[PDB]
Amino acid sequence: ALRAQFENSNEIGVFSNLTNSYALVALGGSENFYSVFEAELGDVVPVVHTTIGGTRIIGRLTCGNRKGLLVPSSTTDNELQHLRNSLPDPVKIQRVDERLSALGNIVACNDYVALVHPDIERETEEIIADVLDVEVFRQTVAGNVLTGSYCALSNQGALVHPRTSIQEQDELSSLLQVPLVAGTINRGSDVIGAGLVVNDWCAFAGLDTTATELAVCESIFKLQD
Amino acid sequence: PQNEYIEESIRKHGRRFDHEERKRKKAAREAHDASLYAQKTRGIKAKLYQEKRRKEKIQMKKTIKQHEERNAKRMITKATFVKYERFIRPMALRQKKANVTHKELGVTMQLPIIGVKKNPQSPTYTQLGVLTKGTVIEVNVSELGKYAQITNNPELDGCVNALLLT
Amino acid sequence: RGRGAASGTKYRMTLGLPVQAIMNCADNSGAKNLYIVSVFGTGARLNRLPAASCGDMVLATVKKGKPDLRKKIMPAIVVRQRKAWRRKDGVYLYFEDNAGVIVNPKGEMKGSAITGPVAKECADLWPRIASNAGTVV
Amino acid sequence: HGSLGFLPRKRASRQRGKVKAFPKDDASKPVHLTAFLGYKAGMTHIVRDLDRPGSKMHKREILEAVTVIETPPMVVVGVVGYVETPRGLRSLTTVWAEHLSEEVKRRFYKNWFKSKKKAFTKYAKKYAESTQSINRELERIKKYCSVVRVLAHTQIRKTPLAQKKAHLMEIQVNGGSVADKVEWAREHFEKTVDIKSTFEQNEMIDVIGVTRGKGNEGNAGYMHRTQLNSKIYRIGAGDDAKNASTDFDATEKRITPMGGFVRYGVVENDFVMLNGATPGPVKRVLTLRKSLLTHTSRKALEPVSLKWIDTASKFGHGRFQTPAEAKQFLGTLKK
Amino acid sequence: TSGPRDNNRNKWAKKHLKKGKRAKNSNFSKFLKKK
Amino acid sequence: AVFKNITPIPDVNTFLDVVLSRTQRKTPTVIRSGFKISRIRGFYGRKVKFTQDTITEKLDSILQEFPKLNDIHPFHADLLNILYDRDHLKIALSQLSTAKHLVENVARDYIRLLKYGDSLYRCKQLKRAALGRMATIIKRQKSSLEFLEQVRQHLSRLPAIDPNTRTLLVCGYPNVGKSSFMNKVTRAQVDVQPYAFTTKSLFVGHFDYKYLRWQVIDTPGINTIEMQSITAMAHLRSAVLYFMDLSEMCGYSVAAQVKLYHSIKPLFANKVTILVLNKIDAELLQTIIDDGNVKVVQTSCVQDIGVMDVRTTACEALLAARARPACIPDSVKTRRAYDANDPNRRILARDIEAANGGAGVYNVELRDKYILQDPSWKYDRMPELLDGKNVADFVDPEIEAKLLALDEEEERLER
Amino acid sequence: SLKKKSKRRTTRLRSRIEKKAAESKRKQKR
Amino acid sequence: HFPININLTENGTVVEIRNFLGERITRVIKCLPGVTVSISSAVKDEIILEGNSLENVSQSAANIKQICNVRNKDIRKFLDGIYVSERGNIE
RNA sequence: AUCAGAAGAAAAGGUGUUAGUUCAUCUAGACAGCAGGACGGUGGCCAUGGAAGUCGGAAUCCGCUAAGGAGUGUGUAA
RNA sequence: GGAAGUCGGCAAAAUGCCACUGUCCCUAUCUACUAUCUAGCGAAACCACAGCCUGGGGAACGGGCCAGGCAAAAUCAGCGGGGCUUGUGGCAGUCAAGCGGCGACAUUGCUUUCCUAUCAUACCGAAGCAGAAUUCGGUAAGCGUUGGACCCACUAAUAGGGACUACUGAUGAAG
RNA sequence: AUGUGGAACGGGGUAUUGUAAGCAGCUGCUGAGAUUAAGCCUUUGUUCCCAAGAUUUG
Repeated sequence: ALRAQFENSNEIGVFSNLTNSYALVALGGSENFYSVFEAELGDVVPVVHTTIGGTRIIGRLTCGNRKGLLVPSSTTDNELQHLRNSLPDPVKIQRVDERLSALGNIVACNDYVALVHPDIERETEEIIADVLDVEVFRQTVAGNVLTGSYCALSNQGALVHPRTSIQEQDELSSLLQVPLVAGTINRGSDVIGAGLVVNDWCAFAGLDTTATELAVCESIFKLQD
Repeated sequence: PQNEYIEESIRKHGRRFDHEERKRKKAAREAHDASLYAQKTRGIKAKLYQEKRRKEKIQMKKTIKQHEERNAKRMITKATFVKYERFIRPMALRQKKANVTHKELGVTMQLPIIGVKKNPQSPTYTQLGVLTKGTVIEVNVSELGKYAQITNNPELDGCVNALLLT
Repeated sequence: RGRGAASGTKYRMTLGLPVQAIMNCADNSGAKNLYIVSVFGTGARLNRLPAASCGDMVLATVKKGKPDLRKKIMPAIVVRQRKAWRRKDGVYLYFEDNAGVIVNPKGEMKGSAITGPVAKECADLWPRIASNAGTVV
Repeated sequence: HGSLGFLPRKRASRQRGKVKAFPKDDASKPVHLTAFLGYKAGMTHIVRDLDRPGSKMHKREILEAVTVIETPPMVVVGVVGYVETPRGLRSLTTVWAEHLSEEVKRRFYKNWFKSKKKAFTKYAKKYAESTQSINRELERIKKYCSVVRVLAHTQIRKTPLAQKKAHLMEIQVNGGSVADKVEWAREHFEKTVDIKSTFEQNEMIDVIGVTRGKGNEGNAGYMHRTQLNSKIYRIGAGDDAKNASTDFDATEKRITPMGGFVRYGVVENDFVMLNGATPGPVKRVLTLRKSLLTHTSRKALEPVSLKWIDTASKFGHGRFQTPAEAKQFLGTLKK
Repeated sequence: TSGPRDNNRNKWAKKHLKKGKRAKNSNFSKFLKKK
Repeated sequence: AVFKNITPIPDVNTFLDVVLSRTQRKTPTVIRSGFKISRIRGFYGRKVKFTQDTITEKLDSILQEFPKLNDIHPFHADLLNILYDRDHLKIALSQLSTAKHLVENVARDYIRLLKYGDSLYRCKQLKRAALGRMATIIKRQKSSLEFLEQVRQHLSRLPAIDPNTRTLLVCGYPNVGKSSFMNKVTRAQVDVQPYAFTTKSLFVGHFDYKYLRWQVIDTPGINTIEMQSITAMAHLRSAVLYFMDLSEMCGYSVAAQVKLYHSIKPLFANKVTILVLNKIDAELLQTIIDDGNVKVVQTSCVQDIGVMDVRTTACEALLAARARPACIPDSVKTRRAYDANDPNRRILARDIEAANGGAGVYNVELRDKYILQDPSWKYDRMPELLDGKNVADFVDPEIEAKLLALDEEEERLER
Repeated sequence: SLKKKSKRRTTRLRSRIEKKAAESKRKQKR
Repeated sequence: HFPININLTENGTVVEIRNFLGERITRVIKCLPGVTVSISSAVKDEIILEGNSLENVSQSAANIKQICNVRNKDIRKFLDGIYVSERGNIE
């Protein structure tokens, strides 16, 4: 795992997005943030220096996996054209004309399973299955609808609220077919999606995350090999 | 950092490179700096330096003198103590204790004012207990009933400084 | 506590909510109303009532709410605005109702899910609100 | 309150903004002009990509209000030399051309119609028959004079106005030596100097004008002012049907909005697109000069790439840029 | 706040005027000057 | 308990000069005889009131910033009695408070009398009589202010010992290898010299082990230094790590060290003792080992071995007392981690920055990384608009064939 | 002037300087 | 901690100072006329100022020293800078 | 005199200047400037983690003398 | 936005704690009339003589005096302007520079514009000032010193004080 | 003081409003109709006017 911060903010889940096929980072601000992502994934996956809707919070405004990427209807044609030019062919890009524009705060997805804010429209569910090629479950985490921000999820693990009950963790893990952990981040910051960005081989966390959590993410996401 | 950390730093890394030169030159030029300070400054800061230089001059004269010796409205407008009370006697002007200094003993003793003997200003002041200069007052001297004379002005000083008549 | 942990910097925009104004509670923290008592970062402009805007922090009192959140004046982030404000893009925006969220001075909001649209400005500045936002336009 | 640097608040004793300061002359630089003279046609707004690093909208689209002023190429019609003296600059001599057009001759009379049109007859006559006097005077300028300022007059005929008296002013000539300035001045008699050869679409100029007269509120308005740091966005040519077409727009169009500029007319000459406001109302002559000083603030150095320029109808609420597009959208009218 | 009347603001302003920052103004006028 | 936040004390003369200078500068100065008596009274009362506020404001700052010995953790409380004689400190702190009321009473008195001032002079002398008294009141605490400044000066030097966190207190005879262990464990640099009593006072140092932070507080050997060590061991949740000079290279008899450890055993009660055999590479030991709490860990002080093992043993004792196929790319399995030294690390955008002008100047070429058939067009501008219509809506890789499949059709309509 | 005050003593000062000098001399005589 | 980087131009009449105390301000000085600045190899990281006029050499030595003064720190601990070591002659 | 000049603060201060008054050494070399010595009982005695003249309390003595003060300061844990 | 203005629901608005309101933030626009100009008609109060400013003239210092600053016709419309004093108390004894018994310090006894005397911003010197934060002091009045009932927040800070002619615009004869 | 002269209308463009009467079976003629410079742009459109009077000027 890595400790990195955007500007002087620990919430690097907001300011960037990362999947098994690409990496999206904010623009015009700290290119040191681009350097951090490039230092670990520069020669493996493309690192796109992009923006969504003229904002630096692209991480919470998009949702994607190794196969497809989604953007809200608020994104410009120019920014969408930029993303498709930079991104390679095997990754599909789509505009999701959907109820709650912030896709990152409502949808957390991997290559095989996605968790969505129940309050999404049926056509959105259909296109997510069509694009992401994952099974869609309209469930909730810790009683909170914002699955994407409170459930940092990857191919080899997942993290949720420490508050959620043990039976709830077991239900989510069994329905996700992946080990799950109820942990914390950034010294009591319960927005796990907004603090931790994870792929199947690397993970980044805020600078304010202590060593105890970093060991926990290392164990659950098994980056040691 | 722990305890005398700068002392440790001085020990393990040394002081500034030119530190001795700077302090020696500062120790060299204050004689010129003092005269420049004495001739150019004006006002209170000047006056304070004026009196403090006399302090050091007199001191240095004495320590050197010791050296060859070694080598060799109807109201009361004054302080009061407690019809006849026609005027108003404020509780503010009321006085109860006095600083009476014995003549032979030479110690200023805090003694309560038993009463006022006689006011040289006028009999009305003595009747009203108006404390003034030269007025005789009797106080208890059990811890030392004796008379005394006021050596101060309670109206201005605000403290009843008196000398025992003994 | 003003301008604190707000990531970058905020472009100038029209002032919508002066002192002693009522806004809806936007999150599900349990509050209904907020009352502006003071505005952070106001200079010595004579006879100028401090005013709030999207992405701004104001000392707020929960006028209507459960008594535990009441009786303690604390900062709040104005998340929406009714007065028309122009983006640097040029388009002019305005919402139906003045809304605000309940936030600690550090920047972490006290709610769990905010209701309705979110100003794109405040989502840019405040990553914590962007962490807990539903839809931003 | 009110600034004390702008009093006595009284009506400007001039209509064309006086350039009270010219850039410092440096002989290391060779010769160029230092000012120009245009007419405020009006303003529109644009969309631009913003390449300012660290700005919150780096590489993002903004919208900017731009002032369009039409500048038909000025005509140089004389040369003047100022000599340094302990009592200040003093105009030593003046030399003119032969063919001074009727536009500038009108400047010398309050009644051009009733006059006998007798300006510059003897001078032009002696100019042709004996050029030794002109040579002697230019010899004097290159021998004594230290500041060389050329008379240039604007071709108000091309402007869509009703005025006919051309405007006349003194552009200083910075660069080279005094001999180089006089040679440059003599080689441009009776010729025209175009704004494309004076400003280059990206520099940061200072705009001088007289404010719009608001009336009596003491006197308010109609004051001489000097905007500094006004940045050129686009120097367009009046001959091209692409002067309002960007690289992101195509759409063959002209800078003049739908229906002509309000209270000005149709701009069919070389024009300048400055940013933001400029002093004075429309159809008032503005003066443009190079900045007196070098300031390389990042705003003064960064390049500009206009994405789209607006030619809607400023006379109301326009919603169609070009008449072709209006016909395509609107159904075929009964006409 | 350091005021624009500061001699050190003016001093560093000078050194900016002696980089390529002003070079893009020296030959920048040479553009028109060959026309 | 960070004692560094205490403002520095003036030395009386400065205290009066600062107070008197403030009164002259912040309050009015000019008055004439012809002014109304109310204005004359109001003027001088303002100075008398103002100086009292200045004196009290300074005095309260001392009284609040200093730590209240009763309300603090008895570790630091017991540390301060040995260093600062709590009675002397309490007497000093109390005297300033008695001073604080005394200035208030004199100020109230002379303001009260001044209401009856009849001429400019009589108010002038009460003001002088005032300013003299609060000046003379303060001058009597010369010893108290000097004592507090010395106490302040040494308080700011003390290390903020951590009582809540897990700790490993180290104690023993002087020069018994404790300094070497502290240097090897804690990043702090404590001077180690053959001179005895080098550890003048407690030295605190934080260490990280088992994903947790432990505070090692070295104590002076064994008296004021011995009393500090005893008090530190008295109230501190920590494991005893006494180091015994087995080789007797420390200059003290092994029996003497055993006797000292037995004497300190009363303080070491209810703690995880450690029987460190210092200078192992370089009788009563069986009696000490019979206790069982102390763990016999050999420590090669001369050979500089076993320090890490001792720390690991101590930490362990303290802890006891308290389908989803992740297709990682093949390049990831052989990726060289970016470390700046080696040139191997591919350049980064951070490095392209510093060569090209730094932050705020370098314009990142956003178009510089499009996967595209050509890197020349890599800066081209794509049309966005034309004739009321967006270019974007028409971009189709096969659109040319839709245009030809057309050409037949219009040719049909014209015919 | 060039000073912080006026060197020309106004006739009040020319008036009362001499008499207060006279009172000073009388004080020494007493 | 931070090495002081020195660059010599115009046969050593202008000195460029970099990385002083981690600062990225380029402390540049022009030596007074008749003063030449060189970097000696026999002793590491020390400078030799040669000239004919003592006033100009000494003032140039003073100018360099006052350019690199520590600021807002302690003379007690941050005792970093350039100091004049020896004051002699060519032969 | 970086704001000189053409009885009230007033008494005091000034490495400003010029004259005097009263004392001092001086080609047995004056003052300063330099080279060198500036000692040995003794780290005298209580005092202490460590105090050696210089954290601290009384003397504070003696051999050589042309001179070395149980010490004038800096300083060292010493 | 809806009492933050104001001692305040003064006056409108809402109808014939909630709610409304330009009282305020912060004013903007629109209409009529007065207003200005033109043709006509056409007063009175008041009037020693007059009308630039700084300082001084014993007072009362002034519009005349003195010393200066200065000073170019005729007008039009607004605005009404007209050697004090400070930062350091009182009693008693002890010295003792010295003078002629006092005796100096010290010691012991008890109880709009302006000013800088700068709150903030600029710089500076000192402090056990590691960093940060801060304290004291110096130069410094260029520039700011807020919004609500001693308070309670904001803020970099919410420092202490003095007090006919002119003014503002508009024409204008003339070397 | 006779010309890419000036004016009065008119046409076109741009605009504001929101589809005029009447006819025919709410619908269609009807983005119609009206207003458009009074501080909008333009005019080969039609007509007229001007190649003057007074005063002051070395």
